[PDB]
Amino acid sequence: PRRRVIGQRKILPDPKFGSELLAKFVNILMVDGKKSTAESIVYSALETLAQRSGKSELEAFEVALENVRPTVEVKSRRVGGSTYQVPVEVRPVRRNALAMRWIVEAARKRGDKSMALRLANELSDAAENKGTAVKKREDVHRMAEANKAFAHY
Amino acid sequence: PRSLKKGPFIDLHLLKKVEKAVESGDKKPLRTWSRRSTIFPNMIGLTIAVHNGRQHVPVFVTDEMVGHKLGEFAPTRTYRGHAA
Amino acid sequence: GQKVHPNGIRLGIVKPWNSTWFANTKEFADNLDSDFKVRQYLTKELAKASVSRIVIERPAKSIRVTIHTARPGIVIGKKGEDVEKLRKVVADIAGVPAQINIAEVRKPELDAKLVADSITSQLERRVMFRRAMKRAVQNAMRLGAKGIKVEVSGRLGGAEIARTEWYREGRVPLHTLRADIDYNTSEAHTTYGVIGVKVWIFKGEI
Amino acid sequence: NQYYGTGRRKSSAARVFIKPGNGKIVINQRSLEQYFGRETARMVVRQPLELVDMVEKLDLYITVKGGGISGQAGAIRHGITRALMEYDESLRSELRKAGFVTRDARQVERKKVGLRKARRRPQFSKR
Amino acid sequence: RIRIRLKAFDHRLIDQATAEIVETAKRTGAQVRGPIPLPTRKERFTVLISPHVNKDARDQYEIRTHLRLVDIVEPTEKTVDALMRLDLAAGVDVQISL
Amino acid sequence: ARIAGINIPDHKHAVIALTSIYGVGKTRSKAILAAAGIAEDVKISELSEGQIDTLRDEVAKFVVEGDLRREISMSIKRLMDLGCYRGLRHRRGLPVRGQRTKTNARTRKGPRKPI
Amino acid sequence: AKQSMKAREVKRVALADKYFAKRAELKAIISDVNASDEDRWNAVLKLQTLPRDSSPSRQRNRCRQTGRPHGFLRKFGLSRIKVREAAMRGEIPGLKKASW
RNA sequence: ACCUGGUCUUGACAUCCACGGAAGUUUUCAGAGAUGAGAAUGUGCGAACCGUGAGACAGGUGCUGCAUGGCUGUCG
RNA sequence: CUCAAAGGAGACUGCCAGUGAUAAACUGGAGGAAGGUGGGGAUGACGUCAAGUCAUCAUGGCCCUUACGACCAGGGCUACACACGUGCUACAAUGGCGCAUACAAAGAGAAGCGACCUCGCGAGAGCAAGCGGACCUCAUAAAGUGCGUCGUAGUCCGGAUUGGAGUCUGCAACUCGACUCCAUGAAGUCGGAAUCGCUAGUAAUCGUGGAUCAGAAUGCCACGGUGAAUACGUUCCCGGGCCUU
Ligand SMILES: [K+]
Ligand SMILES: [K+]
Ligand SMILES: [K+]
Ligand SMILES: [K+]
Ligand SMILES: [K+]
Ligand SMILES: [K+]
Ligand SMILES: [K+]
Ligand SMILES: [K+]
Ligand SMILES: [K+]
Ligand SMILES: [K+]
Ligand SMILES: [Mg+2]
Ligand SMILES: [Mg+2]
Ligand SMILES: [Mg+2]
Ligand SMILES: [Mg+2]
Ligand SMILES: [Mg+2]
Ligand SMILES: [Mg+2]
Ligand SMILES: [Mg+2]
Ligand SMILES: [Mg+2]
Ligand SMILES: [Mg+2]
Ligand SMILES: [Mg+2]
Ligand SMILES: [Mg+2]
Ligand SMILES: [Mg+2]
Ligand SMILES: [Mg+2]
Ligand SMILES: [Mg+2]
Ligand SMILES: [Mg+2]
Ligand SMILES: [Mg+2]
Ligand SMILES: [Mg+2]
Ligand SMILES: [Mg+2]
Ligand SMILES: [Mg+2]
Ligand SMILES: [Mg+2]
Ligand SMILES: [Mg+2]
Ligand SMILES: [Mg+2]
Repeated sequence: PRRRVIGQRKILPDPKFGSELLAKFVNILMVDGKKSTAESIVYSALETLAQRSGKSELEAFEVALENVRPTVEVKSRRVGGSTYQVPVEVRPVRRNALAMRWIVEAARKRGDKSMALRLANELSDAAENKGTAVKKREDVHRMAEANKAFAHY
Repeated sequence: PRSLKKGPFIDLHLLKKVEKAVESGDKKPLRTWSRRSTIFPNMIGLTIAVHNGRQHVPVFVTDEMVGHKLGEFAPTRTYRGHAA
Repeated sequence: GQKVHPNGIRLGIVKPWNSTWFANTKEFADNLDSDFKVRQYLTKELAKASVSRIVIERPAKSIRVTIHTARPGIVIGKKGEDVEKLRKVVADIAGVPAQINIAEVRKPELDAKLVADSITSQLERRVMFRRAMKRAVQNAMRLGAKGIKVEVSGRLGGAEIARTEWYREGRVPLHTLRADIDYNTSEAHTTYGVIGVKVWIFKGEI
Repeated sequence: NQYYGTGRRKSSAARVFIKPGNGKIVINQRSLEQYFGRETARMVVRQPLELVDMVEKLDLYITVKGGGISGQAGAIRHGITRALMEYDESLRSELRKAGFVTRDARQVERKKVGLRKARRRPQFSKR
Repeated sequence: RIRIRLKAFDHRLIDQATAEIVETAKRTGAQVRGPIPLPTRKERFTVLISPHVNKDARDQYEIRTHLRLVDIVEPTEKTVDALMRLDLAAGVDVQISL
Repeated sequence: ARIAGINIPDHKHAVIALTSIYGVGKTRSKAILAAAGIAEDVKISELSEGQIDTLRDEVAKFVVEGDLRREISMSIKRLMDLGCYRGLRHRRGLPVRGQRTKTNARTRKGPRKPI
Repeated sequence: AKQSMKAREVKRVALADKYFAKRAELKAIISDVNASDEDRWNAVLKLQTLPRDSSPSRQRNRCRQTGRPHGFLRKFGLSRIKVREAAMRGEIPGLKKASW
């Protein structure tokens, strides 16, 4: 906004684990305000992921995030003449928001049976730098690489 | 359609017109405006001329017209296609 | 743009209703139609009696009409003769026993309905519209109004192109809800068509 | 003796009765796990107790009306908090630090003329 | 026991009648229960203000009907006849039940 | 897996598989399995020949397939030669149950035909 | 509304009362489950003989002050236009501009 | 409020006057109906309410929102 | 006690600190249900578009008067090569179907709302209480949750169309009603250029009611349930405000 009068909203931690980080991921996955339906999907995928690895539900989730979080992105910048895609540092919070959004978007595009299984296969490949989401993080880093010359606009 | 517990509808002025002509040999066309009248199993034969809004069109009542209303045989709108 | 009706917006705040009975849905519509016919008759019969406001009540199977006026002797007549002539027509119309009360409008120069009717009668007599509005505004300001506004619209002076003109003195704060704002309108039927008059009169915040 | 708290949230209002006990909870003559099947609702109800560490020192008798699952759960959480403060008054500082004392005043915004809902406008077209 | 139900479009007018119904009753022997403020009814109306088109330009009106309940338990004989002759103000609906 | 002259699927529940017959919807398919004494959730693959035949007679109680396809074709035929308004709508491919034709009506008209 | 159109509703209101009881018992026969099959037939034929304007379904609520056949409101017996004019003049008891 | 056909002319809706008649109820035929022709029963309490006859008139959702009032949109 | 509705209390940048021109104010803290216009509504300045409405009504002028007035029946306003606007339902598994099982708010009703009971597969029917209502009726909220099943298919997705058979309102459902049952099972597998709404109890999604009304909502007006994402910033697009040229 013009006036910059936008503070922050508190988010409740998830029931099973008490992680606000995970509770946002349920929110990104939720549609039509059906939160319980999204809570179940996340919990099921998290257990399939917990037994597909040796780590707890959280530590396997963080390892998935660490491979999808972008560090630098490009934003347009119209100045006296034309517009350059300037590479900008992604702030720590937006790193998590982008990582979660790409995971949920990639999993929705798969072709497995349930959404709980699709989310599980994406969270697993994200631990091995495979599949989409991880690739989306690669395409963003490439664009920000080819525009490093414009890192002062 | 009309509830069965009420029986088919017939305009009373038409019911007299078919009575006064089934017993006689009146083959003159019957001119009516009563498109709402159910066709009964008693005037299979003569020609009722039903109104379509601007004239009376003769329909030759046969057997298979029983249960239909008279108006089902007198179309009201004139259509021939666009640019046809 | 368009403004809210100054009377209606204050009806529960500082202004009272002009009809004060109670009814269920079964007779609400029939009470409204009989109040309409009563006021329709009283207004036509008492056209020269400076009738400002006709308040109608309905205590119980009876109607009580209160006629606010500045010429009550004209309303009443000799020894209450005329006021009796209406007490019969009203009962005929309402269909219940009728009772008429005569309230006193003192200072008619401070009543919006009377001021609007004064200007309107002058316009039907081919008085200069400018002179009528100024007189009305000066009178009310002299009698102690905190403000007044008068507006006249139509083919003023028989002009072909209609227009609106208005004067104002003092304060007329239409956005203040607790402001005592007497507002009323009137219509003149000249040889060139209808001319509409609106009058606001401010009497102080409550 | 008995301690009381009135809680409200959305269109819900909860009557809460607190007395020393061992940690049993009744809501409309049902158990907590019977009444609230949603897992979030159960956590919301408990939240004040896990904070002050009086989980199994009390007995909860609770009646609620109106609203829905999340409203009633949140309404109980408010009235519970008001009960504990009638119990001990030194808890207000730590409860208010958790945002439990505040009555959440967010209600459904009314539908308005010309709008499809409270704010959704009909689709616009220049021509 | 007799039931007193009071209707009016104005809650100030309805409190005058109740204040004088529960005053001309405790004097004349019988005792009173109440008055009871029953839930107010709010009837709403929405109309189009323009004589032609402009569908989104509307006025929203409302009539509020206030309700009162008065219980005269153990009515003495001087109490009853002291009720129909009170003659309450206009615009106050009064229903007597036995 | 051969009833009413057609072949019905073998990997589907009996209640779903019977709906492949022209003239048997979900309701009739539910009645037949009830009249034969067979569950609904049983695949017709594991149905003994001693049970398929007990379905064939029940299907014979209903006018299905070609006999129904001829009845429906005859009903329409009767309206079209009659000259009734409904038969004129069948002649001209327009909707018959009084729907709007200024717009829509594309199921009876088909895809759009430019001028 | 036109004067003729207003007079059409006063006629339809009169005829709906003059034949009110005579219409109700005929439909009592027709709706009667255990009547016969020929008096039902006669009652059906007899109902068509009464003038059409005697059925209450032929009436159209009109603004009692203008005759407008649209925008009617039953609680006041007026069109939406006249309801607004009377409401702002304070001529409808208890009616004020609503806001919640 | 439109079309086709069937119908009326102080008139479906007001006022005035003349004359006829309580008003109403109950049925028959012709006609799609409007309506026309009847046929019964009441005649109570001038003035109600009907019919007819005249001419002042009524009637118009006919035109002009670029003659207007009132009301509304709009920039906001 | 929840609640009903009358009367009161409460928020004022009042308090504290810093900042600031010893100002206005701002930034933050305390207390508090609420903090800086608390949230939402009502409220629309002088004027602008000869903007809309002579068909709500009123009205100057003009025009018609055995007709442009009045009465009636039938038809039409529901037409259909086509083009656009606003909506509804979908294309499914965050789903469909079956069974079980929770939790609302707001409102209407006397030529009305109509329980129970019995009959009907059902829409409904017969009988018949109660209610001018915090009492009776409409009237089971649905999404949700538990268990089963379907297993990615134009399908147990979708429900258009059409045949047959009915119900109800009404003098009367042919043109041209709504709803029920059986059968039929269309397009459609996420939509080109382009374009719209929304900053929080909002969007999205889920049901409920009301006005009009004999009957006839996917429209309108209103009510609760669940309940997000994001806002670094003001260069750009659109509209606007102030000073200057
Ligand atoms: K104008
Ligand atoms: K004119
Ligand atoms: K028609
Ligand atoms: K059509
Ligand atoms: K729609
Ligand atoms: K299917
Ligand atoms: K129809
Ligand atoms: K689309
Ligand atoms: K209806
Ligand atoms: K400039
Ligand atoms: Mg909502
Ligand atoms: Mg009520
Ligand atoms: Mg079916
Ligand atoms: Mg239709
Ligand atoms: Mg007129
Ligand atoms: Mg109607
Ligand atoms: Mg003609
Ligand atoms: Mg104009
Ligand atoms: Mg603070
Ligand atoms: Mg406004
Ligand atoms: Mg213009
Ligand atoms: Mg125009
Ligand atoms: Mg016009
Ligand atoms: Mg007609
Ligand atoms: Mg139309
Ligand atoms: Mg299906
Ligand atoms: Mg209703
Ligand atoms: Mg296809
Ligand atoms: Mg598919
Ligand atoms: Mg905003
Ligand atoms: Mg909805
Ligand atoms: Mg400024």
